[PDB]
Amino acid sequence: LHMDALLTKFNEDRSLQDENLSQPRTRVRIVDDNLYNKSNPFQLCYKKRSQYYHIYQYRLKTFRERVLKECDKRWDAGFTLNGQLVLKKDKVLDIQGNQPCWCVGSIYCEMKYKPNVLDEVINDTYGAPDLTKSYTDKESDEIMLEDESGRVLLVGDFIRSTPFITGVVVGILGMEAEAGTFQVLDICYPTPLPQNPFPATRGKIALVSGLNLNNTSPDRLLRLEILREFLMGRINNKIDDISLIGRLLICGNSVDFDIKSVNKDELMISLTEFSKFLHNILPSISVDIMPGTNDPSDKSLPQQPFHKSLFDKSLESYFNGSNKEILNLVTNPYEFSYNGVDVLAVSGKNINDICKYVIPSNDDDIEHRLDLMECTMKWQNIAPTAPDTLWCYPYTDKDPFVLDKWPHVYIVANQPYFGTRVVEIGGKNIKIISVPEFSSTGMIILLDLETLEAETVKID
Amino acid sequence: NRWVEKWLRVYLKCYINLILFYRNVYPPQSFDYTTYQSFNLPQFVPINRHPALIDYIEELILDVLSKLTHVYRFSICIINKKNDLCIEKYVLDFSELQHVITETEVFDEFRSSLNSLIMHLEKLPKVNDDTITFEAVINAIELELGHKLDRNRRVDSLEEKAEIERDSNWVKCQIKLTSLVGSDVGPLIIHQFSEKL
Amino acid sequence: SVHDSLTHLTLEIHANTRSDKIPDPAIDEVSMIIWCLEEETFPLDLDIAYEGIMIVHKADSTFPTKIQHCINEIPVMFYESEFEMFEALTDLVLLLDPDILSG
Repeated sequence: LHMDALLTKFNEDRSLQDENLSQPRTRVRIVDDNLYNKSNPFQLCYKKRSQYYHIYQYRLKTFRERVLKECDKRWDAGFTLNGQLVLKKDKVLDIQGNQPCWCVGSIYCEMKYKPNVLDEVINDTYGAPDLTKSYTDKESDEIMLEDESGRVLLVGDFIRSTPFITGVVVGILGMEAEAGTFQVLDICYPTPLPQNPFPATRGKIALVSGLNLNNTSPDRLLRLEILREFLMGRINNKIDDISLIGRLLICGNSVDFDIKSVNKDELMISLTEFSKFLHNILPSISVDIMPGTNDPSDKSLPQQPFHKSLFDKSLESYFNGSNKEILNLVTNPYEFSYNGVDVLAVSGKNINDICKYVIPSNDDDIEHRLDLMECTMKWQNIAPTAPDTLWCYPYTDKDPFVLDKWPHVYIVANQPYFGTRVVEIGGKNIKIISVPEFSSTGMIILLDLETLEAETVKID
Repeated sequence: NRWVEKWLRVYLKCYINLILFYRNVYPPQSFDYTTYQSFNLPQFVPINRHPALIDYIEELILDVLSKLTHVYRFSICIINKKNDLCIEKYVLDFSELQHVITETEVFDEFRSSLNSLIMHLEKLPKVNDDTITFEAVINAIELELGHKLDRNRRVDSLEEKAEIERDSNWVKCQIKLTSLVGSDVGPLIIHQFSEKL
Repeated sequence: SVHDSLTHLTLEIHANTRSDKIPDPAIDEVSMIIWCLEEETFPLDLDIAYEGIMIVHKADSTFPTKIQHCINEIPVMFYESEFEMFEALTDLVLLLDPDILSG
């Protein structure tokens, strides 16, 4: 059929009912209890501002203690192997014999850098040497375990089908076969963290990221207007289903520019273009603003909120400090307690920086990102790569990036594709969700709060 | 002259850019839809990204704005190179110019005028490359150029040099009219015209 | 097929100082001895690996194995004092018999 036939079949059959416009349907109330309770974890003092080693030491000690507790809970005395008896070793140099043993120690790999980022950084240093020589001069692909007393080549098959990044603490237990190379039979992970109980009318949450509103791409504004109209219940017209979206969560990358050559005018134009959209969406559905890697904020991971400025003057009624449930500007990482459901969201700089390296082991697809997210959740360390992601003076004696309580849903954004994965670790349940960019394939993620079911909404 | 200078400048810039783009006088790949060209533009217009054309149009608009005190008409001609004959003529009227606020309203009026211009240009047939070029013609009230060099014009700064190079860059000279909508705002009383064949 | 050149040898020395005092041979002692041999000119193709590292160690039971595993390419020999290291260097120089010493 033609477009005229569909139009005559749809518009002529319009019901034109339920649009009273005087008694509208109220949106489902969804409150983030972490708004005013206490202990903003990623809120640092910019005025306060190497400490990386101090952080490394504390992280290594916490991880070692956790791994030791996990070994005591798993490899306790009397855990005999098939033929031989199992033993424990304190130093890495102590395991030498035809007997299995369990030990704790960090992992050390190659973790070479990508060539693209190499030239990308080289082109802006004013006379740097050929970094390609730094990798090609050496003769590579081997995993070793360092325990402050030596290194042993961890050869085996169970290590091949597992991802690893240098700096992780592992309590693997094996036995040497013919040289100073320890085999592997099982792999241990630190103790499971305590998780809040899942609560037993219910609403949904809209997550969108990768907007990248620039002065050159006009299709982004059209998609933004279409999304604003669809969330307002004007497109779908199913108020019974649209009113279940309590709030919208912008994860990051709302403005995209190259900080090398920008002026105040372009940023102001982009912020005022965003301000409109904001003024049209605010009085209908709440919004959660989060910064990103290309946003006008700090380039490190724990980014403070943008500012009270950088928005239209008509938004002063929302920045009065009293209407916070309608619009909430939060840091880059945050653990939102949406009606008792603890969900952690990150801008995605950690995974993007981990993928920025080329590891010559472990054998850019959706499964790879999901496995990396699962490993990040298991390792209880949000930032595995310290110097590329983290900044100086993150915290004193208590790192925030080390996980202390497992959440219900791990939300990551700024990814090329979309996907979900439900992982079970120590009887717990974690649902990892990969949010894609809104510029290219601007899909909208709808996350439910009753059954943790994520749905997608495409916009062309 | 306090704020109408920048508004008229960006209006003439968008005018020239749209004329050059929609008439295929330059390759469209050299044009990009933008909104900032050192001045906030009221619409996503296709602006060229070539250095020579950039300061060319800049100096042209600067001379036009300086001579506005006596100019009442600004025309952009489109002529062929195989024969020096006028093919298209786009006229911009400046009747008294309302010479000696609400910038958003001025931007809306400029957007409406540019939309009318684009709608008029979209109905014209396709124009080919290979020396289908353009010119520039102006109409003043009472002025005479090309005679400021009778005293060797001993220069002392950049303003005098610019004035001399502007007064010396002009040379004297000697169908279906289609009207368009102009700017009916208070300070900027501008009218639009067009010619064909 | 025949030798028509001169043998070449080099050596480097590292000494522990006290707060960057430009270590002097009167109070600062040597800790490492690194030498390399040019395999291009060398004849007779002996079993010397053309390289070697000598480190002093008073002997705690992990430093030698740690250095050996960190190197994994060149064989490293350890001694108990500096006089033994000098004697070993002299014996190596006499065994290879280089015609040119560099540095």
